[PDB]
Amino acid sequence: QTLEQHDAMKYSIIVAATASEAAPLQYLAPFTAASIGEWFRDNGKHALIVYDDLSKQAVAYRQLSLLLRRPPGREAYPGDVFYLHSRLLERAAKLSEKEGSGSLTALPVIETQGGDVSAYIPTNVISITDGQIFLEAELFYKGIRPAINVGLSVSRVGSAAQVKALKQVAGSLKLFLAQYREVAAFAQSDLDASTKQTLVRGERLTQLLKQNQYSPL
Amino acid sequence: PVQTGLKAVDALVPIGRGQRELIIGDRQTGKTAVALDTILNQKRWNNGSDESKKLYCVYVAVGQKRSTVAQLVQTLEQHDAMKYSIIVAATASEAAPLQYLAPFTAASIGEWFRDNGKHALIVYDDLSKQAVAYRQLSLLLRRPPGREAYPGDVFYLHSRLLERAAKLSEKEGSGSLTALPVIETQGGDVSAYIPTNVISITDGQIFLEAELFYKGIRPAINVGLSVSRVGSAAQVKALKQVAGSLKLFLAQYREVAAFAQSDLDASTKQTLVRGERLTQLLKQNQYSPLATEEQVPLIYAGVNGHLDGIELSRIGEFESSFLSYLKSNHNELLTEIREKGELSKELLASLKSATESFVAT
Amino acid sequence: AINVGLSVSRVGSAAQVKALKQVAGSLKLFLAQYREVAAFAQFGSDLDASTKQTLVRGERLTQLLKQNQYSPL
Amino acid sequence: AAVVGQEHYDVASKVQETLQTYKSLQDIIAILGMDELSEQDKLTVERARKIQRFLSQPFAVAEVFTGIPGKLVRLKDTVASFKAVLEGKYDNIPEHAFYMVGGIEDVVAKAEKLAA
Amino acid sequence: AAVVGQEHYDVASKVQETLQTYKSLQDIIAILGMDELSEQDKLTVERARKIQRFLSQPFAVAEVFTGIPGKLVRLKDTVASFKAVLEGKYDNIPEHAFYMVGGIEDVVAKAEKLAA
Amino acid sequence: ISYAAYLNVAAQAIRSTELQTASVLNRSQTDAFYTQYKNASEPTPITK
Amino acid sequence: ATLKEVEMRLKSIKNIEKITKTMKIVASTRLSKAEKAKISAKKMDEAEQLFYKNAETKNKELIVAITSDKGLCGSIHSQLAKAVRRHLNDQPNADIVTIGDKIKMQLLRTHPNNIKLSINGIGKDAPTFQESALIADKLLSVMKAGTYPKISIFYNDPVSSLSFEPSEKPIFNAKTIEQSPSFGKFEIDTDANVPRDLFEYTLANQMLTAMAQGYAAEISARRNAMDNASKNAGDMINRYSILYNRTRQAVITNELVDIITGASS
Amino acid sequence: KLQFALPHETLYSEVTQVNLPAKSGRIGVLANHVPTVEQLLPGVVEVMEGSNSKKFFISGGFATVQPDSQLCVTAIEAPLESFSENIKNLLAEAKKNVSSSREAAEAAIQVEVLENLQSV
Repeated sequence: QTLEQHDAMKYSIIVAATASEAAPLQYLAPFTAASIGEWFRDNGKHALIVYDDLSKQAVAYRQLSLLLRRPPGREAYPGDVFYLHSRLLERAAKLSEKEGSGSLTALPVIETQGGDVSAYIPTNVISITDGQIFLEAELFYKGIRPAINVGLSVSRVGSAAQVKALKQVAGSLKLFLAQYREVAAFAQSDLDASTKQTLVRGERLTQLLKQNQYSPL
Repeated sequence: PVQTGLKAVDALVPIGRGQRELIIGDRQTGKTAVALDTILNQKRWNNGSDESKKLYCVYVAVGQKRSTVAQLVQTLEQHDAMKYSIIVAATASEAAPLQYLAPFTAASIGEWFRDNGKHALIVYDDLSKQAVAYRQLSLLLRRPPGREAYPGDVFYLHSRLLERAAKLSEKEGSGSLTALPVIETQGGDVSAYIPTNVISITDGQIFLEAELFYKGIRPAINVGLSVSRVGSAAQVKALKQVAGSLKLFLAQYREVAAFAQSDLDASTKQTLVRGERLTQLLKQNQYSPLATEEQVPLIYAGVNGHLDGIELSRIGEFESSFLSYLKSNHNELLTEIREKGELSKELLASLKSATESFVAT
Repeated sequence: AINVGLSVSRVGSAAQVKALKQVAGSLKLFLAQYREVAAFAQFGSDLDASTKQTLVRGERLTQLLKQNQYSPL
Repeated sequence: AAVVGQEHYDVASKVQETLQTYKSLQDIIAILGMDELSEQDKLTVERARKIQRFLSQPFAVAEVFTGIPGKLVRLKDTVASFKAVLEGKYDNIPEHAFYMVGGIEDVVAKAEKLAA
Repeated sequence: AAVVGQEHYDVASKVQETLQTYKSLQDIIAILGMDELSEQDKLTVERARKIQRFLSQPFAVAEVFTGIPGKLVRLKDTVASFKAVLEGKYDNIPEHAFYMVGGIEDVVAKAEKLAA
Repeated sequence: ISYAAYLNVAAQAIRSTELQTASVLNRSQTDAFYTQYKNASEPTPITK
Repeated sequence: ATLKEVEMRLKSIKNIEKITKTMKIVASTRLSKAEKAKISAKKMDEAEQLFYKNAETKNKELIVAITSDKGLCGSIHSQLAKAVRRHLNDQPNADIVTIGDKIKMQLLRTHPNNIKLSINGIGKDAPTFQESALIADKLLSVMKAGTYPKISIFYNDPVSSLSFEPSEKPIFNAKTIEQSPSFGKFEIDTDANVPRDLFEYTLANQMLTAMAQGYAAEISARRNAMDNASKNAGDMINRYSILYNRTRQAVITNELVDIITGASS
Repeated sequence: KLQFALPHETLYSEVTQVNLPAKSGRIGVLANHVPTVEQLLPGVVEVMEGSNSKKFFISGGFATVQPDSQLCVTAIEAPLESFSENIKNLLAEAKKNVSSSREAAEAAIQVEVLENLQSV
């Protein structure tokens, strides 16, 4: 409904595999969705897929795995869970110019348990993916959106989307906002004008991020 | 009500009829002493002849050896209390069916009394050992695993036993099966699968503490971490008046005893003085019950600060002297207090007067 | 690597050299007291002479104890 | 309290208290320091140290540790010598003269030896 | 010391020890402060922070995160850089002059940047 | 001695009807004990 | 394993918090008294300062500095050690008198030979006239105060009951009074012993003043430091609580699985 | 005006008349006075505002009139009529002992306090 009020439903697909729904339907939910996405991809056209949340899929599969007497890992999750997360994610890929230049973007969305990221599932998705978009509960709480720490986020060989415009103005604002982290580490650093200038910039910048939910720029 | 003979339990976290609440505590910290005092106190009603006030006590020793129980019987016999106490025993040596079926056999004896219109009281010792026996049975019959390697279906066992302990309608003769389960903890763990089940089922807990024991206070019952869900609805009127105050005085003293000695604020130091005299008052010797007529005068002395004006060392002395002094002058006021069950403005006038003459000497 | 804090011999000793028992006679008590004193020493609390005695003695020994790879003697 | 007799019981309780105050005080002494203790407290620290080293008795079968033969200590002699420390009449005796002793006779003998 | 040279081994011993001191004190530094810890030990902590920032080295294929191109530094050159620094002959410049720099010369050159 | 040591003793006699208030009584007493010192080297301590 | 070691440590953080709360409260009790004391002492001093200015007193140095016998006062010890350190660059030989156990250590390392006289220092009560007078009396003999042209006192001024600035003041010697006009706008006699006595009396009054001011800052400072510690230990109790919980949950699952593989085989 | 304060309490004020006993005999000051610096000996001290009178007992100190009616009195621990017999008996013993026991000066100062008190 939300999409249909804002005029945008007709260029999106929604797949549903609810929680009342049987354990294979939830399991097969991401693999099927990605089949539709690949058809868009292999026509050389660009696409996107959001798998929300794969950790609940891991649960749906767990009941099946436990009855199939396949080893348990951390949190009672399948030993064979790993194979699922990799097989699915590598479908949403950038392709060569021989293959049409077809995209299908992945931004796999994980539901932490107790916001601990040393959990079996969180580590398994980080290791496949190039970079993280770590989100923190606290930056969301004190009215800032987007609530992403760039201190916890990284981007490896996924880092590219910076053209000239976004090269000149700052050649990555994230490194500078990991300069702010230092000054504000030991402020609460220097009483020298250098740290205070960064502090004063970092504070203004953090305030400037704050945005309203479902209103983008 | 029901009087256990310990002043702390009857006022802070009262006891009732068909009212079950734990006695969950650490190993050999005088668990049995908390319980034993109550059976011995039930001798008081037994001696008379109103048989709707007579709790015919049952102590159920489950997976607890014959040596330990032989003290238990001996102590009862000395105080002449094997003529209403019943002791159902499934010992450490005796097999897992007998131990599994020991709380079920004991409750059932109590049902005859309860149905005929009477009351009776069952003290289970201990459900930590009931669980162990079910584990032995499950594992040899290859029943499903659960938490901590004890069976998953243990909950169902405990729940069936504890829901028969109830205070019935007048129709069913106006009787009940009062209960007091005793649960054995591994150094104070309550987060442990077997404690945790029982804690939810039962209404109230009493939690004994290892520290109090070491500190030479025995019973080592710790009454801050004791709550009863139903509690004071079953409480003597007399004891509610002179120890409402008593909760608020001891409650402040704990938090203000997180401040330790050099010297402190004028305020803070006062609170410790008041709390401490009360705490020594509530240190009592074990296996010594108390009547309603001798619990009620002492607590009023604490509340009204005629006991908290007198040195710590002299508290123990004060207690007996004040009691004797009341029996010699006016045993009329004590008998009046007891049988009315309540304090009237005429008794409350008098009760202050009396404490004053006694404090003077 | 070597640690002497959690190194015990239950039965008790009799297997060393006679000469080595005497010389290390009270070495065991010094090192065992030192640990406790050392822990206190880090809070930065002012310490009395009885405590600083133990702290000065213990420290010097510990430096004796320390070794480098491949020194049979 | 009756099986081991009232005196015995009362003495062993005092010991249990004094040591327990000592252990509560360990925390205070670590951080706060030892001179921010009350005078009652300071004296309990001191008797508790004497008591703590009054547990030390060598054995014959621990002549693989100390090399000093064993002792035999009678039940009444333990009750009386601990009591004396706690009553404050036998705080004239140092800690090391309760270290490595038998019975009462021994405790007296060790007071002389260290002085010389 | 007989393989990679003795100097190397002496330096390496110190680097583990100075850093072990800074690990020991982590509770106490956060709860309390550094003028509440002993002066020698405070120095070791500043010194260990310098060592910890130094590990910041611009890299070739981590060029994006460092934000500065790669640095190849010899083993032999490395022994000297750490050896001097442990002797505090290059503690007289900021503890952020050691952040994202290759060799020793570079450490000096960033302080001159920073001061401006 | 010193003039301030002379005046100090008279004051001690005066806090000794005999007594006043807590601040008087507190205001004469030694919390400090003379630690003899020279050179580093530290000769034994005696009461101030 | 991990679990008990978390747990034993979580109790450590917990107990440390309790102790720092306790400390801050005893500080508050003492601080009330300390302040009371500093006002009367500073008050006496001012009447004196009224003489010294108007006389135009003018003109080696002695250094006295003041600490308790207890550590953990925040950074009072080392701000004081430091401000002492500066006045060893302005007199590269000055004789340091350390009144207190804490300051004594810091300075003695820096130069053992400047450290000449030291005391056992002030107790767990407010500085007092008797102590300062007597230390002053000893000062005359050992340090030979009267030859020196200057004597100088260092302390911490409690600016606010949340702040401290190390501050200093000058105790006027016996030489000064004599040659400043004192027949010229004041009336003294040559048959007065007033200068050699006035020197000593302000040696002790001024020193009492300084002591009081430092001691007040110290007791205020410990309250502030120990409050910030209650919060710091708290932030850490909460962090070890999150670990404690996670850790118990993994143990339960790992226990379970062992039974399951066994039943199954 | 009068500034007069003790190390245990502050109690100083235009104070009309003040009368002090000094190494210069006895001195009385009324409003502005010639500026001298004089050491106060053990003393009975009077301060008057209106015909109302206040009375102090004093261990000694220093007095300096600043020439503008500002009478700086600085003195240690004092009470005179509330400083009052048993203390006089105790002081007499203290006198005896101190002679036999700087110690010569200690004994002299003690004699002055017994004498200052007996005059009251």
